[PDB]
Amino acid sequence: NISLKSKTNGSVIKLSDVANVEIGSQAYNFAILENGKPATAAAIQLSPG
Amino acid sequence: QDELMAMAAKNKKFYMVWNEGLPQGDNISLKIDREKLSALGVKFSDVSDI
Amino acid sequence: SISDVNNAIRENNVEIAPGRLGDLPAEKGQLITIPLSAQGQLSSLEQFK
Repeated sequence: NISLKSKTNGSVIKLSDVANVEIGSQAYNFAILENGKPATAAAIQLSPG
Repeated sequence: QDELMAMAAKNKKFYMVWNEGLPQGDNISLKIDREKLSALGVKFSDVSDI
Repeated sequence: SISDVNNAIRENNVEIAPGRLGDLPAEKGQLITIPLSAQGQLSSLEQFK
C-alpha cells in the first residue's frame, strides 16, 4: 500500500502496481538436498582445541 | 503465569509464590491514516519527526 | 563553494555495484550466467580534470 506519485499523469500510484512485494529470502546462494528432497541445513565447525 | 499462580496458591509445599515484574497497563494507540496523510501532501517522515 | 567540488567528486567518482545475469532467483531454462562489471572510479588526471 505504499504510495508514489506519477508525474506523467500526476496521479497517486500504489507500489503493488509497479512491483511485486513478496516475503522471500534475504539471499539466494545455497541449497540443500538431504536425500534428494530439498531441505535446509547448518554446519557446525568446532572451536580450536 | 496466572494459572501457575492459581495452582501454587493451593499447593501447601510453598510458603509464598509471587511474580517478579511490572503489571500490565493501559496504552493509547494513535493510528495515523496514511492515505489521509497523503491527501494532505504531508510526508510520513515529517509526522514521525514531529 | 568548497562543498560543490566534494559533491561532484563523490558523484562522478562512485563505485558501481553491478550484479550478474541469471542471478538467483532466476527463470527456468537458463544455461548461461555471466558476471557484469562497470567502473565508475576515475583513475587518470585527465578524467579528474
